[PDB]
Amino acid sequence: KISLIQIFRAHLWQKIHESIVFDICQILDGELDVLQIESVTKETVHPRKSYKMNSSAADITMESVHEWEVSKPSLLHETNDSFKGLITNKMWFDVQLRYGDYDSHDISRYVRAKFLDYTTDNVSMYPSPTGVMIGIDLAYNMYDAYGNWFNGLKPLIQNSMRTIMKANPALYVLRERIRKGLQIYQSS
Amino acid sequence: SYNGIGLKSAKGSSTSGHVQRSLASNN
Amino acid sequence: PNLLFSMCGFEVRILPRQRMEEVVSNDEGVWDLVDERTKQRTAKAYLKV
Amino acid sequence: TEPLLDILVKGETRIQNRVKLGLNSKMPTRFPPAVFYTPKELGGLGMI
Amino acid sequence: NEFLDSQRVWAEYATKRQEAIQQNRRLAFEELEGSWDRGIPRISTLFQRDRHTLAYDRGHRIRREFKQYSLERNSPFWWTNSHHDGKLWNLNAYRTDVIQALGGIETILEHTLFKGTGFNSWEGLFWEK
Amino acid sequence: QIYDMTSTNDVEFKKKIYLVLKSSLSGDEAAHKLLKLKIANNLKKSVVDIIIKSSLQESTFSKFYSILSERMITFHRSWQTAYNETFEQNYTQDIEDYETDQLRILGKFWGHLISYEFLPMDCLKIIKLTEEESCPQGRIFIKFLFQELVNELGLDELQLRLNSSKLDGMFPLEGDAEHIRYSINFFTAIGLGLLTEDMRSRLTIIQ
Repeated sequence: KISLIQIFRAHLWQKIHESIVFDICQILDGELDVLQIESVTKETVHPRKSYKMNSSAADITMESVHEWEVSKPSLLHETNDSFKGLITNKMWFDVQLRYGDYDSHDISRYVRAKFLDYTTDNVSMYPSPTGVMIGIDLAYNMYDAYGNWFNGLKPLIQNSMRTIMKANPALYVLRERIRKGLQIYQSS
Repeated sequence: SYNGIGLKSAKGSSTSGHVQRSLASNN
Repeated sequence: PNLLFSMCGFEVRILPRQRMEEVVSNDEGVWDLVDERTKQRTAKAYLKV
Repeated sequence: TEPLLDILVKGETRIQNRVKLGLNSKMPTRFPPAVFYTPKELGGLGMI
Repeated sequence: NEFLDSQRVWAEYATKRQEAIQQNRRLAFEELEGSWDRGIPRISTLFQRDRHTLAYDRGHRIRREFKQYSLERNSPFWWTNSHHDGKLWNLNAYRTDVIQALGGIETILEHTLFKGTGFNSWEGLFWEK
Repeated sequence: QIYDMTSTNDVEFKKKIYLVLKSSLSGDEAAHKLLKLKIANNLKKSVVDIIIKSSLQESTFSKFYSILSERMITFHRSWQTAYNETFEQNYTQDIEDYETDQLRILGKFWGHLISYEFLPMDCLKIIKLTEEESCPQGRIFIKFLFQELVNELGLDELQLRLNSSKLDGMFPLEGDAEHIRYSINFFTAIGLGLLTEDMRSRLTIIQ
């Protein structure tokens, strides 16, 4: 417990959660044409929300030009889906951070379980329940997303996640603080 | 069954006390 | 038929081959003692800590 | 020697308990044998 | 098996020393390489750099025994002088086989916090102290 | 189908037998753990190979691998066939690869099982001592074989078993005196020449 306070010091978990949420919306406004969005919005986030595992809220909200046709919710690396089910105007994004163990470090089973639970929950307030939840294990730097896809997001988001997991300063500050505590260096 | 083989108790043994018959020694 | 002694930390049973009353192979905790002129194993030395 | 084999078991598990006393848990599942017996080059204790 | 292997090796060394006297040549040092770590004395002791000054060490066993009265920390090993006997056990094979028994390196690193470091592969990591 | 140019199913099984082998203390312990596995009959030829190859990594013979193999044979007869198939497979095929430090392990290994009747003397009928059908490393394997036969049984008890063996490979009697001159020359080079008294009577009649 002494070490984990030093690794996560000065609200690092909160700073990490704001950093991915910022990096997602600063990508998605760039490809705004192929999405046919009206606007991208980050919502006002309770500072307790980023480390509240009990329930969750939406982080990034989509408003659409035309009414989007989203697939039934599938994994990040799912091959194909039937789009034709749900005609929706509004999609959300949630960034969930967990710290895995040896027993439970499958992000894929975690994100699917959180997505099916939080949508069926009445307490967790999502606008227009279509949209993907993006889960990141901070213990094993894994990442996954599970939710409705309309078109074009799923190749764009996995290009974005492969960047952000390599490119985020706050994840890199986390990786530094782990390496300082472990005292490991890389030769060659 | 406990046929005179094993431990009086596995408490101070620091083992489980699990006893299995030697399949090697039959004939 | 048993000649028993204790060396530096070893407890040794020396049993000759003909007094064995049957000859069985052993695991390697058993020294096979060889006569020099026959080169034949004629006793078994049994070791314990 | 059967009695020596008992002392080897009771001896080695006291050393593993000394690590399990160092951390404040003597739990078995918290300490898989990967913890004790991994060599020092991989971060384990290197116990033989 | 040490001692039975020791008797034949020093028998093999004595003849190979006897052959080099007949051919009046220095021992080839690679002819003997196959039995480098064989023999109870350990044949490698015949080619030590300090073997001339170690020849005058006498009673090194009996002095090593009675070091229990001189010193607090005797040693774990009081039966062998490594200069007079060489190394009598190799445990380098043990380290590799434990890693196989624990399921390989990638299974062991699942237990650890290696992936949280962000390192792509294990190999470059060396250790800090 | 996808063609299987790799044997990763075998390598994982080959790892498991080796880990069983190195985790045991006594020979009866490893014999228990192998029989606990209930290995299928197609692999029981391959398990014997893993035991023998790992007996060559030891760099010295051990009585572990003998009493390991003795508890295999007395358990079920398909183990006993598996060693009998392996002993032919080692002598006819594998001698060309083995160094002389590995042959003294195997000659002491198979000489232990033959001298305690876990393999019969009839398995020695396969081995034949000619100039053509012998390897120079094959002659080394026979030499380390007979010494373990001499040391365990004695010279007279070995004489009785070789007379009940009625083999022709070590013992040519029907003719071909160049092989009789060969076989007397080879056995006396080992150091055992008391058993060659039959051949010298046969040789001088030919002269």
